[PDB]
Amino acid sequence: MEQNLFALSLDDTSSVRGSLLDTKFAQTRVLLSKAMAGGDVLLDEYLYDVVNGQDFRATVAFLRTHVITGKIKVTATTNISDNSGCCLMLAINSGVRGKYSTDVYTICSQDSMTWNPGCKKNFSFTFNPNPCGDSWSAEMISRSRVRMTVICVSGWTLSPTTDVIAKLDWSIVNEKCEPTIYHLADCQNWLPLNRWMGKLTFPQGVTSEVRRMPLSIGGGAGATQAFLANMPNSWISMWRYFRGELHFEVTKMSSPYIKATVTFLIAFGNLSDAFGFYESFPHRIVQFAEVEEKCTLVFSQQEFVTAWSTQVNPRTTLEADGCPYLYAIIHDSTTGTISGDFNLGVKLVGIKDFCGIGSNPGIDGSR
Amino acid sequence: EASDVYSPCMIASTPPAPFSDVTAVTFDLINGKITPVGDDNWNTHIYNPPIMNVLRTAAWKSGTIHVQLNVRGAGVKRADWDGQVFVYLRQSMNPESYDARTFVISQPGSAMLNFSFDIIGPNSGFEFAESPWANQTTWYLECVATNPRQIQQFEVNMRFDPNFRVAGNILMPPFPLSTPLLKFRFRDI
Repeated sequence: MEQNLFALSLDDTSSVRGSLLDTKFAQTRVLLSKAMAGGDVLLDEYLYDVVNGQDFRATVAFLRTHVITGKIKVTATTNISDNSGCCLMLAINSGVRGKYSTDVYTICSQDSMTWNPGCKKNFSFTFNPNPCGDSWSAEMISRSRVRMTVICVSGWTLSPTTDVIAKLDWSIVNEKCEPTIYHLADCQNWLPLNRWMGKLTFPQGVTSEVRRMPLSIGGGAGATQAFLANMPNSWISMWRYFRGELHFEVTKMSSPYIKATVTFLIAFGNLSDAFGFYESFPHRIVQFAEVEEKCTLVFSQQEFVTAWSTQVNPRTTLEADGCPYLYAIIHDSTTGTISGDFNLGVKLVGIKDFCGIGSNPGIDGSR
Repeated sequence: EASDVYSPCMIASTPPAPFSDVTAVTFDLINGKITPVGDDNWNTHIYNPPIMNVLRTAAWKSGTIHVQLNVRGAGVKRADWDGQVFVYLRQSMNPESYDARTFVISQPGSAMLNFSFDIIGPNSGFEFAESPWANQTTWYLECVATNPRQIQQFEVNMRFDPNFRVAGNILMPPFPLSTPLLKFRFRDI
């Protein structure tokens, strides 16, 4: 039958919606070899390309809707017996340049999640592929070349019998896409950094293992005759000195079977090794339950007398560095029933009550 | 009267003697690239101050950038000086695109040029240089030297205006460390 065709509701420009099933649009697979190492890239493609060959309820909705205000949710599903574990990271980056680094230091930066399959049955997060707006489209992420990387941060504590596969479930959710924008105000309530402070390795034994991580986070990460850098980190290096409350995310990257009690404290490079009075400093005792894999550390304003430098000259020694360090110390002893080292991921989530001082002319190297 | 600190980032030396033909070099003000015209043997370097570390990693940008262009600088009798510097701001390297700004410098010995430009794009004011999306492009600073035997080098210094904002991360390759030739620093001497 004929009718007023122009009055038909064929202009439904609204977003993807319905049940969670209705909002699914793509699925991907990550092969987790039973013999992989740290820094071993598992998946590396374009976010857009996820939809190729997909046949889900919102696949065509996703690929035709011109504007989406909801976020992209991704769920990882996978597991392994409690007698093992590893550390996987999923991250979204805005783009790349030729021969880009695949080191976690730069990958994590923008947006990511980290989990250990030996404790979590699944893990998920939501994100805004348009970091400076509240809307996006499939066409936009296609031409802006949004990238996605899955990387093995830490290898298996105990190798699984066969290779296993992690599966990612891609869907759209009604969470509003708020932007994440960095700016130059000297005072900021919340400055997210997602800085990979480092990968700590504590081998099994009865020795007194001490690890030092500098809080002079500017300058990027060291390498050969080069360094790695990401936007969040370089942004904070714009200031000469800074202070605030530090929020760290600590991740157990080894199996539940590998256990150790770790002390966290703020001190200086003047503090030597084999000094059995570390607990005289104000500190936190972190123990990990078998289920537990993540711990938040908070270092309030009271932990610092003054602000400190964003950078130091690379030639500076510990005995001539008044900038504070985050110490990670084996309070008791690293052990387990199986072989394997205790890996502990440390990431600076961000700074609360960020106060930046002056302007940094810059130092070419880091540490 | 300068106040806030500018940071050096791109330098480029004109070709060595006996090269005397008119030449030029293009500076990518956002990606930190130095591309000499043709096959002229220019000696180029890029430094790594916070500003460059930001420009080369920030996917989306918005705001005002202040630029200082310094021109060196050679033992040349003032009376015999005839070097001229022509610079252009461009939104592309295509012949079809027109210059966004032109400056002409003809000072003997050395020269200083202060100017500024805005980065602004379609994404709520943010721009993603050279992205296929919306045909966004970077900014180029084209420098022409009429006498490369009198003009030794160009120096680009940059500063972020307080209204400068960034978002998103680009996965860059490792950045090589800096590390002379012409005695323009005590260290070089």
